[PDB]
Amino acid sequence: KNFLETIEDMILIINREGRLLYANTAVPKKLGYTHEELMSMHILTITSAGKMAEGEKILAELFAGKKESLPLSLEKKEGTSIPAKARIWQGKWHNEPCLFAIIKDL
Amino acid sequence: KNFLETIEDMILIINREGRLLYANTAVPKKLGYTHEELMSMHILTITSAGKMAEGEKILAELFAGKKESLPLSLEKKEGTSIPAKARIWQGKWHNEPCLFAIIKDLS
Repeated sequence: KNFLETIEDMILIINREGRLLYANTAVPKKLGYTHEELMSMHILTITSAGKMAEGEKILAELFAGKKESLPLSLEKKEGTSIPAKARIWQGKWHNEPCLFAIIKDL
Repeated sequence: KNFLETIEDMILIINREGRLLYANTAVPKKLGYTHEELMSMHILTITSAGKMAEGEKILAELFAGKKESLPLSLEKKEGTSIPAKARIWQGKWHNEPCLFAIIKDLS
């Protein structure tokens, strides 16, 4: 519960459409964005801001199983990207398929 | 959370003493042990059955921050072991330092 809130690494619950169903204290902190904002943004905006189609294909793959991990570049509200690595797990949110991701800032 | 329960990989939350604060259906299911049983057991009983001392040291390092992942041999109630890979994160349950682990069955 208020648990994940205690992990230093960034954590996100993402739905099949790329929407953030959850994020913890760390994502806003490291990205400059706000919990209010993040909860309304699309994951592709933070990651494939330039390559929407590219990112969508990958997201689709993360939902299949093809990959469990991948490197990322997180553009902050500031504009500058921070390199990172994402570890993802499949789970369910409200009985609908979602991705559980624990991301490490490199 | 009720969420974690929905991940096929084994997730445990274990304290400084090696006790199992939390575990998901995945653990009982894959290890052949029960949640009741599981809550009383010590992590080393599952990871280091014949080597408590070397197992007690690794656990020591894990909290120190030494490693972020290590391979494992999970011993099933059956008595048999399964190769696993565990990724760990340092969290805190309510108040005290503990380890958050997501374990992949490497079968």
